[PDB]
Amino acid sequence: PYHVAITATAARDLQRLPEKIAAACVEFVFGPLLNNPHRLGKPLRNDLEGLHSARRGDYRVVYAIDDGHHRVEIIHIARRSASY
Amino acid sequence: SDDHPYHVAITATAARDLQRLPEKIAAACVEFVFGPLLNNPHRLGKPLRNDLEGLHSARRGDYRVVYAIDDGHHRVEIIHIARRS
Amino acid sequence: AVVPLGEVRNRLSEYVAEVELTHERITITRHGHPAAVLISADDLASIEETLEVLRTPGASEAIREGLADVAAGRFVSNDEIRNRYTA
Amino acid sequence: AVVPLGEVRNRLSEYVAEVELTHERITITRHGHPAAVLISADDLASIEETLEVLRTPGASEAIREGLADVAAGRFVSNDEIRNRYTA
Ligand SMILES: [Cl-]
Repeated sequence: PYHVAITATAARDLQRLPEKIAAACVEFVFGPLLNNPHRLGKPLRNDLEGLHSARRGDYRVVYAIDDGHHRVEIIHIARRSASY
Repeated sequence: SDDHPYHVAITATAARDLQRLPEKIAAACVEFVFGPLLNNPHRLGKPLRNDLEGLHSARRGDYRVVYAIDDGHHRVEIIHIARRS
Repeated sequence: AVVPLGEVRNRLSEYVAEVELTHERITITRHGHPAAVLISADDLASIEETLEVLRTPGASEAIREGLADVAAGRFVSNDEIRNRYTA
Repeated sequence: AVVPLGEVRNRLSEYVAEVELTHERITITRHGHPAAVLISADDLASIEETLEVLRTPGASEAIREGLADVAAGRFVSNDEIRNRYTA
């Protein structure tokens, strides 16, 4: 399975989040996402081409897949429900 | 516009937008909004989705007009005018 | 609706007309799986136009502001706007 | 690609496969008039999820800051992240 690299941005995202969502998010990131990253998420479009987004619970995980080094870079973690 | 003719209603927000644009771009938008747009608000724009359902957007030149077609008030409500890029 | 390929195949003309006039999407299935979708051209272009709006730097925050103007009836004078621009 | 409805009907499986393999969109034209679009399910799902991201407040700038982190190799320890939110 894939190596995981967690950006400082994403770590701060976890810190900002309600503790329960964060713990659920982390579990997700270290388990299922790391085995099937091309499947669990969906490629992003327009300015976000090259990135994937996965969604579950009340969290959303944006990442890049570095095949050439077998690695998942966690870019941003977001609260699903949030909206203007 | 006939029988229950619609009229434009420009929010403070969109006037501030118009003021923030180069005078040239602002002029054409105003021409577009009161003529073409007021006459075919359903055809000259596309309805928006997700958080923006209820709204439309029409594209022209360097600008995008985000508006609501308020049939109960017979109004084309201009909500935001933004620059295209 | 969710319709297998060959059935879509047999009534393609009919499904296209229905998609056209209701904007219902038809998930065409192959091997019990979602492969392609018949969608209205208007439906797709409105998704895409929403994307263009949402990626505009200030757009979501201003739209929230203009909707609050609507709720307040905080509209400006049309004759003033027209005079100020359009020469 | 723009294709009349009868040709789509003939090789729809080939068109669905093509749409599935690349992410090309077939604009279907009935009687010389655009009607519907054949799009890949994953393609449609891809633009609807991008909508979800762009709608999330602050997501766009947070993503740029995270890309910048990758560019600098500014990553945190996985062992610490597990610690702080597991048992
Ligand atoms: Cl007021």
